[PDB]
Amino acid sequence: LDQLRQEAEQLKNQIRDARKACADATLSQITNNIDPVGRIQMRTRRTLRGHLAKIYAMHWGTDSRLLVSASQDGKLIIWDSYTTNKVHAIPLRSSWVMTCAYAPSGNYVACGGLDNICSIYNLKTREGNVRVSRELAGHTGYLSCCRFLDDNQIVTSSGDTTCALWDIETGQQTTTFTGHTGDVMSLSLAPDTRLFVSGACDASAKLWDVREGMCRQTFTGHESDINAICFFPNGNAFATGSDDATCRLFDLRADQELMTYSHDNIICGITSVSFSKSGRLLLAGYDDFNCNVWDALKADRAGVLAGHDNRVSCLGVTDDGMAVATGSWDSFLKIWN
Amino acid sequence: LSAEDKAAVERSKMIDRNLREDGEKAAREVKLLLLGAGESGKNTIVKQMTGIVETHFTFKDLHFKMFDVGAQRSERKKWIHCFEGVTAIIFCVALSDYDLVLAEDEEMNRMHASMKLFDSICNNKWFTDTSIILFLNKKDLFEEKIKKSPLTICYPEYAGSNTYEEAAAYIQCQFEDLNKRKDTKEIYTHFTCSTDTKNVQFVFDAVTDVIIKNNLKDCGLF
Amino acid sequence: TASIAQARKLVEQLKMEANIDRIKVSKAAADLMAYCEAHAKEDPLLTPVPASENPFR
Amino acid sequence: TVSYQVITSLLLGTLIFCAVLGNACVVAAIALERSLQNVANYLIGSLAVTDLMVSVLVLPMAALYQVLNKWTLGQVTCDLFIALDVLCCTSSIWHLCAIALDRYWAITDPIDYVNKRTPRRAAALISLTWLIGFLISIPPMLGWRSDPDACTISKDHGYTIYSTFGAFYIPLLLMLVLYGRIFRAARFRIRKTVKNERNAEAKRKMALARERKTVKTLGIIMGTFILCWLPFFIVALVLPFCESSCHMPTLLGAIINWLGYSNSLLNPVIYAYFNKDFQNAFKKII
Ligand SMILES: CC(C)CCC[C@@H](C)[C@H]1CC[C@H]2[C@@H]3CC=C4C[C@@H](O)CC[C@]4(C)[C@H]3CC[C@]12C
Ligand SMILES: CC(C)CCC[C@@H](C)[C@H]1CC[C@H]2[C@@H]3CC=C4C[C@@H](O)CC[C@]4(C)[C@H]3CC[C@]12C
Ligand SMILES: COc1ccccc1OCCNCCCOc1ccc2c(c1)NC(=O)CO2
Repeated sequence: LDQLRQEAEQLKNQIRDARKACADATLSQITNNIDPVGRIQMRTRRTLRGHLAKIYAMHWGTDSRLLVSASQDGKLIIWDSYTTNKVHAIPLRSSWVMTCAYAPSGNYVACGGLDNICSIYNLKTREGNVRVSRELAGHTGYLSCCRFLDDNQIVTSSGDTTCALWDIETGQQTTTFTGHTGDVMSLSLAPDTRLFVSGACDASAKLWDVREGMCRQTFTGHESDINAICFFPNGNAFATGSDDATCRLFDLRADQELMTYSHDNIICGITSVSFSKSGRLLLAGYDDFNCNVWDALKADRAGVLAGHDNRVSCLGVTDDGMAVATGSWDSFLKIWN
Repeated sequence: LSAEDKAAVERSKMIDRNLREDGEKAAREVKLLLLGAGESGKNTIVKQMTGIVETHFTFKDLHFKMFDVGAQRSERKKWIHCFEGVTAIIFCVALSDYDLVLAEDEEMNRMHASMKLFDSICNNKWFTDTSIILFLNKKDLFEEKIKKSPLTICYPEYAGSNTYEEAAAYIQCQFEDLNKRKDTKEIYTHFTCSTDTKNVQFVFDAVTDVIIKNNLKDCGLF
Repeated sequence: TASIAQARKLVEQLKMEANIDRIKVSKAAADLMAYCEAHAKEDPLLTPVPASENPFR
Repeated sequence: TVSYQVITSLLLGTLIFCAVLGNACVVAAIALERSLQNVANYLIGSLAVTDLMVSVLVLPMAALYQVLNKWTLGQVTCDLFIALDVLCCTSSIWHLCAIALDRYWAITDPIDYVNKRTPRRAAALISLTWLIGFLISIPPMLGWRSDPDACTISKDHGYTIYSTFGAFYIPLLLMLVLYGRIFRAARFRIRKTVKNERNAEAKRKMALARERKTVKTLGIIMGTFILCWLPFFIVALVLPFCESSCHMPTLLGAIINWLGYSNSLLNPVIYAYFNKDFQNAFKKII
């Protein structure tokens, strides 16, 4: 007991020393001699209307024009961003949704929330309607995020401090990921879908191996709940957004934090983060109704997207990098270039 | 323009009209948030009327949807804002818990845990102007327990005699003194038991009073 | 027996996290800069594109 | 002329510009901000539209008449001006009545408010208001079966009674009844609420504050309408019957006419500038 606690303390000190040994130069010092991005100014190219309550989640399809949005009016709406047309409107059995996912093949969507269920809907039927294809029920807390690996595997994070890899066909948990002490709020798959990171309310981020179900690394530099997490397009770094009014960047191989994105006049929490196509820009949504575009190498506010009258709940960059979608509690979606 | 584009536009228009019809249907619903520390009679209240339980019932042509989130044992502040905009919060407290310690002792009273939960929900930033219907359940069992054992176990600074009427009045005073938004919200307190059949009437009266007072505030008369 | 088991699990997890090889922060920062420089041209949000090539006008 | 027409024109133009600006700002705020889009604000914005129509069509010709002390626009323009004046003023007063009736239903019937209250109700109320305006304005055009330098409404006794009672007196009675019932309901709801003694005293102080607030609100609402339109309709009712017995001074008549016309300027302040939602919408848009 006490001896085990002392040994754990010594292991923590050893890990801290090994990480401090690798800290030879700062990312700011390395990038101090590059051209600043400049002033990034985007305009609302599209406005999507049709949700009657707060929007909690959106996710781009892989074709970069179809997106899915989830709202507490019990509605899962699929939008054609080019024409602003609505392709599908899925009536949810439970209206308390907090996350939605688009399958990479575009044949399925998923959602979940306070019902603790991850529901998978099939978009490609014989008669062209959408019916519930599967319901995943093993979680004992609210579903905060979910991401498809393929048409038959999906990873979910839950408020029960647990993540889970589900086989859709059988409906069982293929794998369970444990080790967080707080509610897991966000989830981000690596581009190769071999690893994934998760942020939780314990002010900690964890890297998990999908095949072996083990926590490879733990990153702790935030002082409050981590609300959002995103993978750098390299797959060797990730960004976390917390409600300590700070975004942070962590490197897998360096196994520590590189950059802290914060400003004196920014005190609200971060709800969502995403990277631009090249990873040079880091877009973050905030409680104060605005989105901020940071230079991911110099940690400077490149731009501001201010077009929402309520909290920016979600955001997402297209796969081709051409557009960014923001979804807010004011029930509107906006597409910016 | 193109045939496919026209078909897409017509599909979108049909979806829009279905969405507005669903919104019109759902707007004619009174949303209630049901809370309480542990099992203090929620199930009894629901009978009288996954992770979240929805109970729909129509009383005097007025439709109510009540959402119970008791089984959601997680960080409440991560989802409590999801219920911003409900007409009222129904908070259930067991009067008999003034002597019971807890599920695990932890030297903390069940009544004190209920008071802390009530304080947090009542003074929550998301419910500054949301009214609370405070149900005080198990009044018969409380009367027996106060006949047998004193209330001083829960409230050491108690001076009244050990009788149900003033014991219950003191408990209600303690619960209602936790409201800091006395000029923005009201607490409708009702003592209930298992055999009571007027709880739905009490909820209906409190909800109609809330609606009328909101309309008065809008007209500048409240 | 639950507390000692949880302590042992935390100890073995800490060992698994500790017995890993780390690269220099300068090397990691250089790799990030190299990626951003190698993909800087095909980043429409970073590099605004003419409207004729813009699907959202 | 040199020292009177200039100041008269300045004052009248300032009043017309302020009225147009206020009503246009109210309409713009309702059409822009989504937080101001409900049945009550639709009725208020329809009242603002009616007052804007007043200030745009009737008020300029009336101001020209006042400054020149003479009607110079011809007989056809005089008839059109009389018809527009009657229609717009009747519509404004019955818009006040429709607002009062909607508030009465919302305060006394929460079940109807939740279940059967839709913007279709506001549309029906506005349509009925304009229909009453047309009914009051048409008899002069149909004939109800002179002086070229003045434009004066018909002095027939039957039409005088008809217009005055269908435009001001019946609406005034309805407003008094509806707001009396509303006052009774508000007083009941306020008084139903009423250390332990400190809490009781605080509740009593809050109840007194609410009573004073509702008294002030209804006083403003009824007093603006009365002090604006009552002298005008008193004169328009009693003057046609005593043709020779009583004469009306020109200065007092002009003061009375423009006091009546100032209601279209004061209605925006009463209904969409004292309102918290409108104030917040203005702050956000500015
Ligand atoms: C032509 C327009 C501007 C006239 C407006 C008149 C207004 C300002 C007057 C008319 C009647 C007045 C009210 C009469 C009586 C009382 C009760 C007293 O305890 C507080 C003041 C209060 C509530 C007055 C407030 C001001 C009031 C509402
Ligand atoms: C909020 C304010 C502007 C509304 C009320 C304004 C009042 C005071 C104004 C509006 C129009 C004005 C009238 C316009 C023209 C004349 C004719 C002149 O020979 C004597 C003054 C007289 C009769 C004015 C008296 C004051 C008057 C009635
Ligand atoms: C009798 O009423 C109405 C009857 C029915 C509905 C509404 C009514 O209400 C009309 C309100 N508007 C009346 C005045 C318009 O007529 C004048 C305006 C200005 C003037 C003069 C007349 N005459 C002058 O000497 C110089 O200024």
